Amino acid sequence: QVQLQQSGPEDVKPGASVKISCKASGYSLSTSGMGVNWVKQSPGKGLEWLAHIYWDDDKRYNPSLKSRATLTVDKSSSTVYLELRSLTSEDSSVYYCARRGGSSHYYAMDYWGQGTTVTVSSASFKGPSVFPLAPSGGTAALGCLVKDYFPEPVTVSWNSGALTSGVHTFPAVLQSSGLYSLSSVVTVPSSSLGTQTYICNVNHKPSNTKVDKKVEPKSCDKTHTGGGG
Amino acid sequence: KDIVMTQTPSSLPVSLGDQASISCRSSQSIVHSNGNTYLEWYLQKPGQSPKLLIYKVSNRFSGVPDRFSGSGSGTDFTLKISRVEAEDLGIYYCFQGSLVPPTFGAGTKLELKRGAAAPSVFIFPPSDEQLKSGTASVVCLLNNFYPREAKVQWKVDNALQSGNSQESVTEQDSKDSTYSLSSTLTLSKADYEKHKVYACEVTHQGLSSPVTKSFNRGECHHHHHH
Repeated sequence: QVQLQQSGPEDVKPGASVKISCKASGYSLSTSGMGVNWVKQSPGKGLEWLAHIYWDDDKRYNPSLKSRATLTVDKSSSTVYLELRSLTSEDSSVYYCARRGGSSHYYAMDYWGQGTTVTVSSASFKGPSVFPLAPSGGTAALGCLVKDYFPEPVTVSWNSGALTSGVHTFPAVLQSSGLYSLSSVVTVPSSSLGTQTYICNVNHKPSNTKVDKKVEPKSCDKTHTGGGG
Repeated sequence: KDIVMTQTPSSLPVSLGDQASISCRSSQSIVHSNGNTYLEWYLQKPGQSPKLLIYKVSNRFSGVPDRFSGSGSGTDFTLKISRVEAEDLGIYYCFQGSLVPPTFGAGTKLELKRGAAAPSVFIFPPSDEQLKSGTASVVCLLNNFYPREAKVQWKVDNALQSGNSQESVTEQDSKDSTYSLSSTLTLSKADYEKHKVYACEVTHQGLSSPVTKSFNRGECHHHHHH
């Protein structure tokens, strides 16, 4: 019944601080040998160790954090807190807590929390603009460009979920403006373009926006093709 | 004091049933002063937290299948999977907790190997709606290819573009194990209307020669326009 449960996601402005929590169940934080590691995972930076608090309340921090982090444990709730101050975009990551499982497992991290996403940005919460990618072997591709929203995620479905086969929704990319953008595409029979309605449904809960964009054939297309094999 | 873990390879395409081997080399000794070596292996599947596989170099954590084994001599350590099953796919991390700060390897992504497949390529001009707002996004789509490596080059009136595009790639698809990729070229409306021909050229192992998709702006026909 050993478990670690972390607080929900955080979106915050640069220069601000964040306090995330880690509640342990099924065992005692004061059990000799036990401790709580904090680790973060970034998109291309892999995993990095951040800090550790031991059963005797001893605290250690990674020098790379430049003393911006503080660990507290209030032993009421069996909950450990990590506070990180003066945040910048480089602090944007998924933050995990994990139990250093004592001598028996040679202090391996045997149980992990579900992770907390921390996004550090100056962008305000904002719904996406949705633009059609008009359709153009008997197969045609069409889709929708979901542009300039914050934060993640958006959900995209086609024809209210009726169309799922051949659908690709791409990972969002952060633009230089601090806003996200993605595309969702689907391949369909070209003979269906005149008669089948194709609608992308874009949900963005953080801004409480729902958009349904019908994607229509172009009326003429002169796309050229060269080379290939 | 400051240990770098060099984990290789960064990605490992494997067939189901095959043996897989992942190596991890520390930049210096990770033998603790008490004589023990605190080397651990973790597996993180997509959408999930990392999970412990092996601790103290070679000990299997409870519930971990015996097809997983670890070994280590000096500063060289190895995770072995005797027969790869579908649930073993994901990213593997080595970790030393002997010296402070504890450090991780960069990770090894265990992927499903398959036959080469050429992408289907599509190009999309910007919508009228987007142009009204003063921005033009041109999108190049690469559908269902393998392996992951692909070259997408934007060309505008034969001029090679750089720095004004961004790519996004899907994970391996659950049914056919292929990838898909989108590339987006973004310009101001003013710059977009400065030029006639927009092209993306795709180079991939599955293609005998690079494929180009292009369009001529201001077009799709007519004599007298619009």
